[PDB]
Amino acid sequence: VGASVTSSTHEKKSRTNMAVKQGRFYLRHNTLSEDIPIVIIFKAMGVESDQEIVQMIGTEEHVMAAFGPSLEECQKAQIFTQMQALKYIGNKVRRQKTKIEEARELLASTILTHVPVKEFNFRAKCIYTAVMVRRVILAQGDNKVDDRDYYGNKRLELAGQLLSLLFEDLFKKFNSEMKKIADQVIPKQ
Amino acid sequence: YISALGMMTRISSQFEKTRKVSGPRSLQPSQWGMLCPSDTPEGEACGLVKNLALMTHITTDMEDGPIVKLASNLGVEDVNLLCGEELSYPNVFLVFLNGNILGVIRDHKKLVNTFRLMRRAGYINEFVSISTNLTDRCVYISSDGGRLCRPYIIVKKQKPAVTNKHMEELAQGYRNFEDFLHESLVEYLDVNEENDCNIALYEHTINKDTTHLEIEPFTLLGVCAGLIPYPHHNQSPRNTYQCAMGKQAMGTIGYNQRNRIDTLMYLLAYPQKPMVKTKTIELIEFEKLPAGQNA
Amino acid sequence: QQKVELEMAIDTLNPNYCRSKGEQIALNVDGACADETSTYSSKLMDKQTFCSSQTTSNTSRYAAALYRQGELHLTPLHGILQLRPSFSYLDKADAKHREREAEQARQRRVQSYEFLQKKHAEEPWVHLHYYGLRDSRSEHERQYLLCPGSSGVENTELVKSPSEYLMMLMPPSQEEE
Amino acid sequence: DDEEETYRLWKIRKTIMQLCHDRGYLVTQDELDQTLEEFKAQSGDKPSEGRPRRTDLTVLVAHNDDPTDQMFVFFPEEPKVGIKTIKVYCQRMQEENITRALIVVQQGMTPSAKQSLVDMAPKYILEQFLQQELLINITEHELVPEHVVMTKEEVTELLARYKLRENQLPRIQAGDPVARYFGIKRGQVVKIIRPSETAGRYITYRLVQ
Amino acid sequence: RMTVGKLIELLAGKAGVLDGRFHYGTAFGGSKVKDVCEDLVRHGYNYLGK
Amino acid sequence: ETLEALILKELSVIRDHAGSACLRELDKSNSPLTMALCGSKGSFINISQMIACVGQQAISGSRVPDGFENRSLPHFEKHSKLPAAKGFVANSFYSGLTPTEFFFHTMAGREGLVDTAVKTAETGYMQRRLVKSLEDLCSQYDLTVRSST
Amino acid sequence: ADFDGDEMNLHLPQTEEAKAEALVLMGTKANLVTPRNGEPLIAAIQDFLT
Amino acid sequence: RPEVIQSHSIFEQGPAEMMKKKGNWDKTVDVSDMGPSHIINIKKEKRETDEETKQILRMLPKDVSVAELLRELSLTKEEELLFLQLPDTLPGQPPTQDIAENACTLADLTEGQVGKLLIRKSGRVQLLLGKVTLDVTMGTACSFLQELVSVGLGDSRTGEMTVLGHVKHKLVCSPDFESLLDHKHR
Amino acid sequence: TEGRSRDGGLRLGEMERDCLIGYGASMLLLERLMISSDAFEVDVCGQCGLLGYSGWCHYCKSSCHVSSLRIPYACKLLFQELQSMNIIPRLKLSKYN
Amino acid sequence: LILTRLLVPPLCIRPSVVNEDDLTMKLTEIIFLNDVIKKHRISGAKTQMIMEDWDFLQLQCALYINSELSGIPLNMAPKKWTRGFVQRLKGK
Amino acid sequence: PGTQMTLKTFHFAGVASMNITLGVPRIKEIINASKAISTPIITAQLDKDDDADYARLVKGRIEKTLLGEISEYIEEVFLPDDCFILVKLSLERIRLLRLEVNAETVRYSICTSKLRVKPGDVAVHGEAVVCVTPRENSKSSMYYVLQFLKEDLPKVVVQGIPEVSRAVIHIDEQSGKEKYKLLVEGDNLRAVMATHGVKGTRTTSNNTYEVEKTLGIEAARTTIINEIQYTMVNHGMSIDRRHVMLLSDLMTYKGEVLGITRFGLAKMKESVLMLASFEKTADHLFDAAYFGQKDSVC
Amino acid sequence: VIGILQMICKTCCHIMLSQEEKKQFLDYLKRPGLTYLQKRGLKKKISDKCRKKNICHHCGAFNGTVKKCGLLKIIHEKYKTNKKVVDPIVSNFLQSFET
Amino acid sequence: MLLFCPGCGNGLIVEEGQRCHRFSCNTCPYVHNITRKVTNRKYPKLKEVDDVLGGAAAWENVDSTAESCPKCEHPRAYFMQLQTRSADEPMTTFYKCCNAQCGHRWR
Ligand SMILES: [Mg+2]
Ligand SMILES: [Zn+2]
Ligand SMILES: [Zn+2]
Ligand SMILES: [Zn+2]
Repeated sequence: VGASVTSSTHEKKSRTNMAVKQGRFYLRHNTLSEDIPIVIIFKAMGVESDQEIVQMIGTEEHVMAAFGPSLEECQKAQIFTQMQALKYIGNKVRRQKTKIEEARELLASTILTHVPVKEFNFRAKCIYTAVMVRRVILAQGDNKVDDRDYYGNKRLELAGQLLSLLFEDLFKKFNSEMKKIADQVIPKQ
Repeated sequence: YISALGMMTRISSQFEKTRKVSGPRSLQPSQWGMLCPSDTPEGEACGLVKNLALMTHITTDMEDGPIVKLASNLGVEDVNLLCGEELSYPNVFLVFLNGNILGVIRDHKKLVNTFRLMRRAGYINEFVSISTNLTDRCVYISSDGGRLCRPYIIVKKQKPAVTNKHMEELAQGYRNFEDFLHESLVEYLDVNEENDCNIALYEHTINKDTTHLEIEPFTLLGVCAGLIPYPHHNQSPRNTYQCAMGKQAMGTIGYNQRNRIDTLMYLLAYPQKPMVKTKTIELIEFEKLPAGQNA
Repeated sequence: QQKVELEMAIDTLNPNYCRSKGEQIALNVDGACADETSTYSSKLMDKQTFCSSQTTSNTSRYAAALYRQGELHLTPLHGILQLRPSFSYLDKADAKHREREAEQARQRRVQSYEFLQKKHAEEPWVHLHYYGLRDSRSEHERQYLLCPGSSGVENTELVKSPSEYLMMLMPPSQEEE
Repeated sequence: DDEEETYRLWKIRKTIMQLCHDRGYLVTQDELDQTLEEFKAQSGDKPSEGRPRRTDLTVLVAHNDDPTDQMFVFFPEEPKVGIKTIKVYCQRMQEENITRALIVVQQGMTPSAKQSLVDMAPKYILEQFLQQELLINITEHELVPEHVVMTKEEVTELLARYKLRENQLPRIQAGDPVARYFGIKRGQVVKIIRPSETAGRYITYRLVQ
Repeated sequence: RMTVGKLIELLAGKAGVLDGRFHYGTAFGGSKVKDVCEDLVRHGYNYLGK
Repeated sequence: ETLEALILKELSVIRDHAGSACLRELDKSNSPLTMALCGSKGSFINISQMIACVGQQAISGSRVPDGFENRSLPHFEKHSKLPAAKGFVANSFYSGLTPTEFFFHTMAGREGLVDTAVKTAETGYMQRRLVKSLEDLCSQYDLTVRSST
Repeated sequence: ADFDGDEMNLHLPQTEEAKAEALVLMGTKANLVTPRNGEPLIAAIQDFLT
Repeated sequence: RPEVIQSHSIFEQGPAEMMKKKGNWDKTVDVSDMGPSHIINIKKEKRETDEETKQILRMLPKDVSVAELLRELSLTKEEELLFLQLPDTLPGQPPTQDIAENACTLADLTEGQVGKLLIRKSGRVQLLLGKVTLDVTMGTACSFLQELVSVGLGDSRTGEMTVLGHVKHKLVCSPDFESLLDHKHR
Repeated sequence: TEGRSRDGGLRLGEMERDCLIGYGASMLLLERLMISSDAFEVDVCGQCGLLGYSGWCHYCKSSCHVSSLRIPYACKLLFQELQSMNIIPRLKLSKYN
Repeated sequence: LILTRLLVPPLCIRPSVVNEDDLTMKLTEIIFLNDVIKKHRISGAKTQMIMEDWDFLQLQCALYINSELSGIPLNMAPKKWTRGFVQRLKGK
Repeated sequence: PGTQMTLKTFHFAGVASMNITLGVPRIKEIINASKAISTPIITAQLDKDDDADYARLVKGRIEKTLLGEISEYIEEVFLPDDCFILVKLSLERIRLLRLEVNAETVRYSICTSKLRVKPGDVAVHGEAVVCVTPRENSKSSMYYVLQFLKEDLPKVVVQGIPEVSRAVIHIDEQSGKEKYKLLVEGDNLRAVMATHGVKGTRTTSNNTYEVEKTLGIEAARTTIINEIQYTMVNHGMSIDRRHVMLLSDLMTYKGEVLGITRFGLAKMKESVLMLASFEKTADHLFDAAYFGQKDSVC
Repeated sequence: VIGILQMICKTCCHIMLSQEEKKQFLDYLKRPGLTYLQKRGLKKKISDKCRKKNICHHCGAFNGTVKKCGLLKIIHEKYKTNKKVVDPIVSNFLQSFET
Repeated sequence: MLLFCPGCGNGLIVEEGQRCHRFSCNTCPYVHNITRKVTNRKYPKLKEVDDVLGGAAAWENVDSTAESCPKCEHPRAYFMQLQTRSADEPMTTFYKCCNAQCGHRWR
């Protein structure tokens, strides 16, 4: 089983994914070198105590028993503080203060983009990720796997919808070409 | 005429014939009332090209302000104030808005009913939908556009809201359809919202729990499928074959057909109108431009 | 930008305090013999710290209510804060270990974190005295919740009829067409 | 317990000796209908039976053509046979001056000895099996037809009849379980008699490769 | 193929032509065969079109 | 599944008995009956469906699965197992279907169209591979069959 | 084939050898039984059975 | 590693299991209460479920506003603190604040009596407030520690801080929308 | 050519080939697939094993070791392409007996 | 087995208008790159870009046979599909 | 006929169970001769069928069981000096279940790939209770490695031979003689046939590859013919036996079961041009050039 | 290319084999009716039986492993350090980078 | 089942460094030496034991009573039951008959 959301807005279309490959939960994203244990992400997010993380996930015996093995690997590593996890993420970044601030801005403005954060208060993203984790873990109890065909999840485009993007693209390119010409002419010619 | 008209109501698909999965080709119950069960192409494209029903609407983006303004008053608690433990209780429901978390609420029934009543009165736009999911204890509110709708007649305590006096008034011209909308006599329903309703089909099937009623069941079938007489007496594939072959019958194209110069055009000398006709034939004025003859 | 830093004493004589572990931690975090500016006075940790996080910018709609027999006394809140224990001493230990080991473009500094850190650092610190709940000072201060006055008074405000209230809390969608 | 181990011992003795008889070596008929109670009579109970010796047999010889040719059957006890053990059997073998031998392992035998079991000597060859396989004689199985190995004269007459070169015949893998059962080597042809659904019969031949 | 709808169409059209009526074959509705039989029989034809 | 099996057995019994009762009254010189008896077109199942009662509409060898949450359409109560709420059709093609029966019937029917559309690939590819593999074998004058070599 | 608008191709061999092979091996009269199991395929059809 | 084992399936004794397990776990050494081995029973570890912080011992229930206040006044009559939430704007208007239609909030109201709280038959509650009524309902249950504190900035250099008490419950006030619609038809 | 806008010509698909194999008619499919599609005549040098032109092999400059052959054009095109990719299909050929 | 010359296919297997066939385009770009590297090495410029030109010729000659190769780095990855020899031998 | 295939329903032996692959996918599975197939089936006979003796305990001994419900409860036994793991067993429930498990047999079962725990670490305190002593491993392990050693009740790795699950009804109608059978959903013919108390000489598997590997090539071809005929007659269609005989003989005349795929046809054949004419063209031609192979035209 | 490059010695340029193995393989190639599938099989066999030797018996010069290092780029591991005693051949190569 | 340190809120571990074992944190010096019992576990996991007794294993389990078939009733199938998954879930039973050429086996 796994979970994913295609967070897309007016600015860009992106995606994320979660895996349960071995028994512990990992977060996967194409921009990062490889997947990371979710507890590292939680500690990087701004919550430290393991009690609070388990509280966010749940308190029922089976849900926590299954979430159990997702934190001993974090315990094995020396990640107990926020900047430890930030350092670890900055170590695991891929490119097409880098060690800390780059990781912070990446995690703030690219992970689950549709969830807003303005003053670096990360509680909302914490809650959203926690509920997603609970969703995926409880999905194993009963095989009611979501069916993509259900017509509540379909949306229809139209002529005036499509044409708007095309006009926006053309207008932006027009302005850019004019900008280039204006820059080229005045200082030299 | 039908070949031209039916194209304006055709839906494509983004799967674009990539491979076989035995998935989105099949007919689902979720298409009730929105897409034509019969008018689908025969052959390799079967199921992947679809046509709209007769009584259907598409929504568009909304204000998004008053919804949150009202939600903050119905008693939804901010998520930042409380810790994550509360989500595990069996009596608290998440509230979303276009998938974005908005708060947590106790006793969701009051919230849902008040929201629906407020929308009916006229303080929330008629295309905003609110629905409940008991399995996950969530409440979804959607306001973006692109999702289908259908109007239904509201039912309360086993009597339809509309009455013969309203129909007499409409016939005389005292009122119009939007008057029915404003007086809380009919309302639109989305696919997600009608998951929570009990849509009585005919008046004589109304019972304690029914909450809406069908204006006209014959509008399930689309434009091209409304030419068949007695579609419900035929085995199903024959209706699809007729839907496919009605777009090719020779006939008349329009009154200006004698002035067009087009690559290829077929006409019939002495067309005749049908002797047994549907009501969709009268809606689209097919009898003025017939294609065929009585034998 | 209301925030607090609260310092909490920790018992050391009690057996559940692992003295060896505490000495190791103090050595890892504090100078071996410097002691001029030390997080702890002794060779073991004597205190632990808490930090606050603000919850919501606007708190006008929240109020603190004091119950009493036959009457309720309300008071607006000046803020709400969330307190957690702080693990910064591990960071301090790591920093000590590391120090033992060894025509400008358009501005975008507004969105940077260290900008906000600097802006917060602009504000000078304030130190507070403390009194516990056991102190009678608490009961003395408790008197201020009970506002005096006649039990039965017709308030001058609250003249709006329900129609006006509904208009007020549901403003028209469009101010002008 | 202490009967099921002896039950397995009795069954594998029956099957191995059926194999010996089919190969043509010397065997006595009275021993063929040996009963399980007869096995208990000739050998004690499990606590009184020592696996590595209590089933050893070498009396069988190729009496059909050369009574002087004798065969060895050995029964290791350890789950995986080691190099030192096979060395012990090989040195006892050299003491007795025979050419070929047979081994039955309980579970397996080590990769080093796996490699060693193919290059001990051109003059010597050793046969390896597992208890699980020998627990039933496949030649009695329903699906398996009758295989018959045939002499050089018969194969010469065969490929003189149909006018073949010997390498055009259909092939049977050298590692096939039935090939192992009959122990035939490369270059031999086996007649097969496939039973028709009717009283008739079909005859085909396969070449070992 | 079981297209009984064609049989009903033929009968209804025969009934309608003889007295100027246009009949309806609307989905889940339309003219019923029971009345069409009497429409046929009033004009001197067999009540089932044979 | 015990309940499902019992329901299916009883619905099949209903359709079979209705068909038999229909055929017993049917007179000779009946055209469907003549066509069915000589086998030139049709069969008794089509006759019984046209006259007496169409059957349980089954999808993939089972009753119609729910498309909404715990029900098939909003016109039926939640957690209903009644015969009609899972595709059973009590109406023959003579008397006509109701809207829900019409929808379930079309839902069951489209499966055949999709299956026929899909079938064009697998069997053709399998026959391609098989005929490529088996092409060379021939019967010789020795009564043998030999490969190309 | 079913005469619902179907189409069929036709070839004319251009040799005596091809003619003879087609006539003797592909003749319709020589192919009255299918080779899968030896059952007839060319026999009467609907409306010749009635 | 043994291979020949005689299986057993005849019935055995239960109390035999109990006695053997007793012998394997009832030889307690709890008397080892040395100075370094002492524990404060208050300082025990905690269950994650704050309501069930009873993992090792020494050897929330459904509620409604009317019943909660009834308990608060009949069984006990000591002072208590409550944390309640109010609608965005109160039914009043600014007290000559010179005015946009700025929201009327408790922070901008004068002291004195402001309204009445009503309990009616069948157990539902309203806050009669001027000419309107606000329904009252229970909020989400609370289990973590909350403390009510008053921060006195006595001087620009320093002040003082005194604890008042701990909160236990929440209340939510919401306008009665359908009542407003019924009064003022639309 | 392929269409009906241009004058056409129907196709002997990959399945009609197998049908004709099944009948066992060996000259008929030869006539269908070579004689009346692209029967082309080339000349091949047996000394070097690859084809020349006009009875002269430029690879050897000898006209005394060249013979004519009848071959479908598509096969000749295949040989040209293959030799272009540095896959050389050298030929051996003998008398027709 | 390592190539230093290429046979240019005859005209007849690449008609006048594909104007001209894409194999002709590939051949012309190869010879253009050859002339570039020759004259530039004779000029006596920097080594690394010489080796870069050699790599670019490597890649183009490789593409001339197969137009499907995928490991191409982004900054010179082809923008439009083209037919090599195998693309016109292989496939339906 | 494969194109004539209609994929009819109610092929589940008349009981709507054992959803074994049937139809064109079944023919594909048989023809490709893939080493691993879906829903393998094995059958066996014992001596007799119905009521009193010797039959169904064989099913009990062979088919699926976990460590599972034999323990009515599992709970900690911590104590000051040290801690260790306890296993309770329900021997009366086992008696009704009548499997030969006992404290000693399960004690033997432990230490099989269970991190080299010594027999001293695991002890039989009573005939119904068994206990295990945890130990530090030092490979990123500590005394609290208890969380890791929680590897006993439903799923890590187990005693016995895995891969034999279960089977359910498939009834008959002929009462002239009375005849029943055993169905095994597993992938091990050798173990099932070699085991005691079952008539080994009449155990057949529908996995052709397993049969070939265990009983030889002749049984393999016989099973291929039988499976083809079974599927063909089950769907309700006819084909002469000689065709399937020829197909099975072609598949198994090289000494191994060579499926009809690109690999199998490559192994069966040698002509370069034909191979390039079917599949994998460019690689075939380049390799042929590399070897300098000369090809005839036959 | 990389295949045949994985067999040749980079100093003497011959094959890595022993004389009797050469004799055995030549006799293996000698048998009549050599088949194409036999050729592929013995290709794999020769690859396996030749890749093992780190030195060949005519010169004894050590040759390392040949591995693809990039897209149409092939590298050899002769001058490669090892966890064991430092190879004499690579020691001089390492020392030669002073300038 | 899990515990958290009240001092700092983290998962604790068990270790021995003195005369008695103790429940200890690792970021704060909190120690709680254990001296009594606890009576709950994580429900461990070991896989499906199917063929450990396959065929006719130790005959000590010979039993007398058995059921009978509703159709045929020859003398050979004594009874059996087994278990489904784990500690606290039900135990299934199947009744199976076998002579040859069928597929009978009931649940
Ligand atoms: Mg047709
Ligand atoms: Zn030449
Ligand atoms: Zn050398
Ligand atoms: Zn801690």
